[PDB]
Parts: sequence; C-alpha cells; structure tokens
Amino acid sequence: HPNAATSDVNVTIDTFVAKLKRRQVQGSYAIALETLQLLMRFISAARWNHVNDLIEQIRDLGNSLEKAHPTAFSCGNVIRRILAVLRDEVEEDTMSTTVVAEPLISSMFNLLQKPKTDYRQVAIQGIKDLIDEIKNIDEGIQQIAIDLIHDHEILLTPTPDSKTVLKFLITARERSNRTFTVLVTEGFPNNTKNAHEFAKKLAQHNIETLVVPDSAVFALMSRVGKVIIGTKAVFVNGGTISSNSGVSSVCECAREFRTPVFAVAGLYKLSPLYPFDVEKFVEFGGSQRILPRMDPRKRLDTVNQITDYVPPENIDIYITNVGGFNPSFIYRIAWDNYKQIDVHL
Amino acid sequence: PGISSVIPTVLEQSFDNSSLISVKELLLNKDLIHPSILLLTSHLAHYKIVGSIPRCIAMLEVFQIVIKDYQTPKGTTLSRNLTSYLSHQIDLLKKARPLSVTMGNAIRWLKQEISLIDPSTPDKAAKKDLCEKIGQFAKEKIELADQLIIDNASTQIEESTTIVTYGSSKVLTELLLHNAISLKKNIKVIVVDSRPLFEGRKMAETLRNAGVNVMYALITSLDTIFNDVDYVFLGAHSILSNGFLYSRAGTAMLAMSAKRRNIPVLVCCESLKFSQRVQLDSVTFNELADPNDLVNIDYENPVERRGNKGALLNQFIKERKFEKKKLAMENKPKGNKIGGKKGSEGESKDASNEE
Amino acid sequence: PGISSVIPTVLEQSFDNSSLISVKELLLNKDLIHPSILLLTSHLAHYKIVGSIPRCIAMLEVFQIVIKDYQTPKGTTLSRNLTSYLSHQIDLLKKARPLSVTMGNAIRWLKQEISLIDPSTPDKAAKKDLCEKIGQFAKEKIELADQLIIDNASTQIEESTTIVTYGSSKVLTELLLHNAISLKKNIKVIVVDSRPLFEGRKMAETLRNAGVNVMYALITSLDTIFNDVDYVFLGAHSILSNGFLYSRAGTAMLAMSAKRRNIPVLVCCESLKFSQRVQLDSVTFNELADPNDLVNIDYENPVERRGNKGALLNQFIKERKFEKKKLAMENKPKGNKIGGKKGSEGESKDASNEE
Repeated sequence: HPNAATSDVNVTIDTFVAKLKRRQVQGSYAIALETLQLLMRFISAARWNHVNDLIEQIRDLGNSLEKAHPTAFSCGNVIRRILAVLRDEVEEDTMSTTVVAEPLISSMFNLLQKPKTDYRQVAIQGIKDLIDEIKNIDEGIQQIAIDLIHDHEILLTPTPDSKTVLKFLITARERSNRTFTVLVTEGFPNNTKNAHEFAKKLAQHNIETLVVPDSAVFALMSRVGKVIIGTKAVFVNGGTISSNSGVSSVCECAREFRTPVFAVAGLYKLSPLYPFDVEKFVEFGGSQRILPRMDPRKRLDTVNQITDYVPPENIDIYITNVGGFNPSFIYRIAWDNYKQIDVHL
Repeated sequence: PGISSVIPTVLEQSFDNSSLISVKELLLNKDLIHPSILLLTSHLAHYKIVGSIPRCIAMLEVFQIVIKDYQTPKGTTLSRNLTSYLSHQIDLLKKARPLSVTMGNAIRWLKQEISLIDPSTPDKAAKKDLCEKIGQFAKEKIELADQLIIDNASTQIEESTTIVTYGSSKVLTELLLHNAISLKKNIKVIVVDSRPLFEGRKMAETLRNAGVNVMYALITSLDTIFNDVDYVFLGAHSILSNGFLYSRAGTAMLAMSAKRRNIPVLVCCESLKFSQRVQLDSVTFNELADPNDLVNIDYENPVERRGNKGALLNQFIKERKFEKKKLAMENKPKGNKIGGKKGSEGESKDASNEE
Repeated sequence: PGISSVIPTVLEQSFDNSSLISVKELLLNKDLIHPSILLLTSHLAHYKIVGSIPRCIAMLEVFQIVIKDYQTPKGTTLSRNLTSYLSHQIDLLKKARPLSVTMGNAIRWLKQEISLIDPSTPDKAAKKDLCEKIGQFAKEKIELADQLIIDNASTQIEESTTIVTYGSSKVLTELLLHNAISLKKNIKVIVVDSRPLFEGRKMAETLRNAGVNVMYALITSLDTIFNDVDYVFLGAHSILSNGFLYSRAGTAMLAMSAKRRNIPVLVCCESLKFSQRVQLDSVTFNELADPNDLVNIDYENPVERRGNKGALLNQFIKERKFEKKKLAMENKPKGNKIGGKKGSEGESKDASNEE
C-alpha cells in the first residue's frame, strides 16, 4: 500500500517525513514520541472494525519508513512493538469470538503444524502505556547500575549526549562516596560539542572531568577499569551501532588488554534485524568539517565515517530497565518482545 | 642563562613521569648565545614539519656553523670552554623540549672528535680537516644510510605495491617519491593523521605536489580501507635494546590491527638510531607540549576565535592533557633494515658491538 | 538488648562494604527467642567441611523441626508477632553468616508458603499438611536431581580415565565413589587441596574409606604432574543471571592450567540455584572471613608453634585480607550437568523465568 491517504487523514505527516529525511528532529525518545502521536492521530479519526487489514497497512507503512532511511531504526522498532502488542490481543479476541490451546509453555513447531468489543479504547490505553514507558525509563534503569560500580576504579565514558545516560550519571554521582573517575573522549567530528555540554553539566553538580584525545587510547586502556556506553542501536549477535565517532578501535584495544564493558540500553532501542556485512552497515560521514576549500580534493582521497558498528566480541553487559543481559543471549530478550515474521516484507 | 619557570597549568594527578611546562618570547638575551639556536627553538615550540631524522641534521648543520664561526683564542685554549658551551647548549635544548637518541649519539661523536685532536696542532689546519671529517660523517651516517634503506626496499618490495604509512617519516616519504618518479611504479599510498599534529596532511600535500595518488585518514576508523591493504610501513623515531620502538601517536594501534588482520608490519631505520637504554611502557618517559592543539576548533592552526573552548582553570575543575610519544610493540614489527642491510628486531642489539 | 562492637585485626583499605564482622562469644541477647536456630548459626560459623550442597538442606530441616514444635498462641492467631520473630531470626543469621542464593531461594519458598495458607487455620491441621508438603518438595527438587546427575556422570566415561580433582561439593564425591564401586572401571584420582577451608583432605579421606589409587597435590604444585592424564572436574556453588561462575575458591587457575595443557574441565550445576542479583566482580559481594584462616604451619590444622608469626593487631602497618568466593571465567569450563543432562553455559537464566 502506497503513501496516498497519508496527507488528508492527519495534520502533520509531511513534516514528520521531512524530519526523517532531512534530519530536522533530534533525540531518539523524541522521535518515538512523535511516532506514537502519529499512531494516535491515525487511530482517533478513523473507524475500521476490520483489524487484520489495518494491521497489514500499518506494517506496510513501517516497511516504507524503514526503506526511507537505511540507518534510522527507532521509529520502525516502536511501530513493530505496537504491532506485536496488537497481534496477541487480536489472537485472544478471535478465540473468544469463535467460542485445547496450550499444552505446557512457549513451545516451537507451530511454524510447520497448522495453528462487538471495546477494542479501540484498549488500543488507546496500550499507546498511553507505551508513552508512559518511554517517558519513565529514568525511574526504570535507575537501580540496576548501582550494582556493578565501586571505588578506586577509572571509568572510560565515550560518546555521551542523551538525557538517559546523563540521568544515570547524575544518579551515580548522587552517592559521591563511591570513587569514580570520568574520562571523556572528545570524538573527532560531531561528538565534541556534546562532550563539552556533558562536562558542563557535570561541573554544575560538581563532578571531576578529564578530557581524552581520540588518538591516545593504547596509552590509557591498561589503566582504565570499566567502560560505559550510551548507545542508540542494539542488535542480534550482541553488537551495537553507537552515536558516532571512534568506538571500534577502542573496543579492539579493550579486547587485547581485557577490559569490561557496560551499556545503558533499552529493549525498544534494540533491533531484531541482524547485521551481516561490514561493507553495508558502516555509515560514512561528511568531510565538511575536516578541511577548508576544495582544490586539494582533486588528487587526494579523504576517507571518513561518522557512525560506527561494534562487533559482539567485546561488550559483555547490557544494563536496561529490566536488568543486565549477556550479548550472546540478547536475541531471546528481543524475542520476548518481537517476532521472526516482521523482518523481511 | 636567563629566566626559567613562572608558568600556568597544574602538575596533573594522572601521568607525571617527566616535567611539564620554557623560553618562547625573547627578553634580556646573553651576548655569547648564537641566534640560530634560538631561532630553532622558536621553530620547535610550534613545529609542524620535522620529526626525529631532519631535526638531527639541522642540529648538525647548526653545530658546523658554530664551528666555522669560532677560532682559537689567545688566553683560553681550543679545549678549555668548548665542552662547557656544548653542555650549556644541551641544557638549553632540554629546557626547550626533550631530545632524541640520535642527537645524543651525535653529541658523543663530537666529544670523541674533540678528545682526538691535540691542542698543539696548527689551528687553521685543524678545523679545515675537522669540518671535512664532519661532512664525511654526515654523508655516511645519514644520506648513505638512506640510500641503503632504499636499496633494501627495492629488492624486497614486489612489482608495484599499495603502501600505508603514518606521520612525517622523511626517509619513507623520499622512498615513496623515488618509487613514484625515478624507478616508476604504481603507488596507491595511504596516509593516516591525528588531531594535534597535521604531519600526515603535510605529507599528503607534498605527495600531491610531486604527483601522487594519496588516501587521507583519521582516528575514528582505519579498518574502512582494510576491509585490500597489502603492505605497511610504520612511523619511526627511536629504537631500544629490547626489540621495541618508541614512536609517535596511534602507530601502536595500527600495528595491533595489522597483527589481527592478515599481515604483520615492518620498519626500516638508520644504523645510528639505536640506543642501549631500555623501556617497556607508555608510562616510562612521556614527551609533552602545551594542551592547546585541540583548543582551536579544527581546520587551520593560527585562527584566533570567539566561542566556548578555553576552560583550563575557568570552570569547576577541568584538565585537558594529551601525549605525543607512545610505546610500539615487539611481536609485530618483525623487520629492521639498517646500514647492516638485513636482520630482525628480535636481534635487538646485534649491531651495537660492531657499530 | 544486643550490641555489636570490638572488631579483630586491621581493616586494610580495599573491599570495605560487606558484612563479615563481632558476636563470636555469647554475652546477653533477646528474651523469648528459640535457641536451636542460634546453635545452627554458630555451627555454620565454626564449620570446616560444609560446601554448597548441604547447608540449605540443613536449614530446611531446621525449619521443619521448628514448624513441628511451633505453638499457636492462646489468644492471637498463628502470624502476628511471628513475622517479627522471623525477621529477628533472619537478622541473626545475617550477623552470623551471609545469606547465599540457596538461602534466598529458601526464604522465597517460605514466603510463598505463608501466602498460600494465610491467617484462618487452627493448630494441628494446617502444619500437619505443610510439613508433609515441605517433605515432598525436598524429595522432589533435590535428591532426585542429584540421582539424575549421578546417572549422567555414570555414562559420561567411555574408555580409560586419569583424573585431577578439586572441591568440597558432595555430588562430586558421590560421583567418585560411584566410579570406584558400582562401575569397576580403570579410575585414577589426583587430589588438589585448598588452604582457607579444607576440602582436599576430606576428599582423600572419603577415597580411603573406599580404597582407591590416589595421588595428592596442592594449589601451586601442578606443572610436574603432566609428565596420559586427561579428565578434569570442578564443583560450583551458584550461577547468576549473567552466566558467570560465582563459586568458591581455587578453581579458575586450575581450569586455566587444564586449558593450557589441552584437555578441558566439566562442572556440575543445580536446577534451583539461580539469582536475580547481578554482579561481575570480587568487590560487589563476597564471602569474607577473619584472617585466622591463614595462621597454621605445616602438615595438619591443630599444631600451634611460637616460631615466626602469631599476631594481627600488634602487626603495625600491615594489611592482611583474603578471598573465599571467586568469579571464574565464563568461556573456560565447557560442560555443565543439570536436570536436562547436558548443555553449554549459554543458558544463564533459562530456568530463572521458568520459575
């Protein structure tokens, strides 16, 4: 189904599209909120009764959105989650309408063997719940992080900007008796300003801050105890695509010198899509903020990438609103909220 | 000598093996100090181009000039205060910025030469020969070494090669140029560079000026061109009797990557680069400049801008420290080629007895 | 009423959060408290044999006994100040010896039971059923599991064996006994002992009580042994949600050695001992005891010589501490034996959400 009705039905779809394509929007949580609002709008004005068709339409829309931007995931993921939420309810409803169902627990082999209600209000309530969850992950993750950190340990903090990570850090700092040292890598391109902002915020409360050059990691990694990352995209085999600037080399170094890695994450930010090749998923970036003027660009060849992928060979813990999970196990967690069907369409 | 100390910035809780700051702006200079040295110091204070090899050559040249300028006095003899002067110069250099092993070796050689020639000889006749000898030494222990390196490369390097390098290793640049223009072969040369120094950029520019296809690289990723890369030379500064290397920036990282993926790395050097002193970590001896290379928001070096950056003491506790020289590993640089042509870095001091 | 105070030896610097200290010698406590629990706690405190398996069972038995003895008040119901009493008991237990994963599980079970039969029932009808239920549970989840494990072990040996062993765990001992007796194979057992609490000696004694061909060694004495010898075994206490081995003392080193010498290790697991709690380091929560565990010199435990050492608080400027529970490497032990016969440690929490 094409983008034909998506103009007269709702007020703000074009602007959303613009935000997606041209990057007017900032913050993944904000994006999620926007998507939720869009969904609400879709629901509120329209009366459907036929549900499966609607679900299919929604799926198609999601697919289209995904196709529109190859490295933006959050919007898609949220939609997928919503679909999943709907689906089980629909299945339940059908079973009531018709009137053995379950022999033991959640079992396989169902892929080979053959398997008026106030529904709208319920759907609305689900959306509200989702919104609430998105709002209050701050009170969700809060007391799982204070179970793995202690005294006389140097902490590497690469690529910080988001309000989740910041809040976590604030919480950590509140119990100031614990000895934690903050090392911040600047992050060559865009991350620098964000890093500076973070530092300023730390200084506001009174937290010690040390500035790290990106080139110097090998001369520091043997001293650093524990590493925390505030990633945006989480994947299948245990790897992540983080919010830009030099992570891969650092991870390699850590692996070489043996260093534990923590991550502040969310299951809604986690993707059921698998990254199979380095040749595709690694996103190259702009050379606008590298060298002034374009006459040397004739013979020389500047190679630059902004956002980077991490192999699962390195990270070991994912501290979430639920709890810390193993990278070579996170697939199960993902499947406890997502499906195998909603991948290739 | 003049004026010392009186400088900002804290001692730093993390990493303080060597003293961190100096003489930049001249006021009340002594009568006997040669201005060339001062000029050199001024250059080094904010230098982009030179690194290890050319510095030593420059120093040698300066010394030669000084020798040319100086004659045997009536009261004091030729070997009376020369040594003292040399010592003073060395001290000044130390004050300015820590030096290299090659420089030390050169100094030692000079001392030996001084010891050799007796003060009873005719003065005019003496320095006439001494200068010649110095010239000969320069020709042999530098240019000839370079030539030897080139020839080593020639036999070893396959029919047209993709080459990766880092820094401002002048010898290697020269070799690259030779490969491009003199012997004529395909040169897919890749150069990496960091934030604080624009050495790599400069090298790239130079290559362009000679007509070479260059691939420019930064910190954020290296593997993007690797995952293809076939043969690699590393940046060099000084060697130890362990089998390790004391070199510039994230060369160690590169070496590690090479070790991980497909093929090891190799470094060619001069026969008078080797030391007999030893170390094994990036905490032993750190080479430092002022934390100001990343204060200016990227692009060019002299800019002077109004913005946000510049909080060394202004806000509630902030430190912006860095390093220049780091430890390169042993198990990965298997190759070492000098004035003695062939050998391994596992043979860490096999040439120190022969010299 | 009850007061702590007076702590023995130096407190060091690191590892300063866990409850380990105080009430070793009895001097005035609360009035109407049942003393059997206290006695049990005391026993646990001065124990040198117990390891993973039996403690929880003992606790369960004690609870059963208490229930059997329990008097329902003449005015008030079965639970009013009972909860307070229970809390007090728990506190006492904590003061004596840390509540492990098994203990937590037991507590949870107790709570569940309480929830099941809540304030409505008389004297000898409720508890009559409850006790029987508890007995049934004991019969089910533990003994049968152990039997299953034993049977798995039985099949796990095919053709010829030469084994190196460590651990206090009863299950391993049972397995060894089975190997010796009702299988009649060509078994060989080499024993490794640990200093803090004696397990190796116990194992040796057990072997003797059967009459086995037995070699004997310790934590450090390892290298000369392997000069034919294949199998290696270990015994764990508890595994977290993380998948890492949160077990007792000297295992990890042994495992590493085994890995190096090219034949891996197999550990045995239980289908109850899994926790919601998340940790990956020594500092978080650890079994910590008084430094009296490392005082005795040579051969046996009770000897006492006034030769070189015999002071702790008098030993000025000295930081004496030791670890009991270790956090072993995840990838190193290959096989794990639970209720579902065989499988990798990639399970982690595949029984936690199963409930």
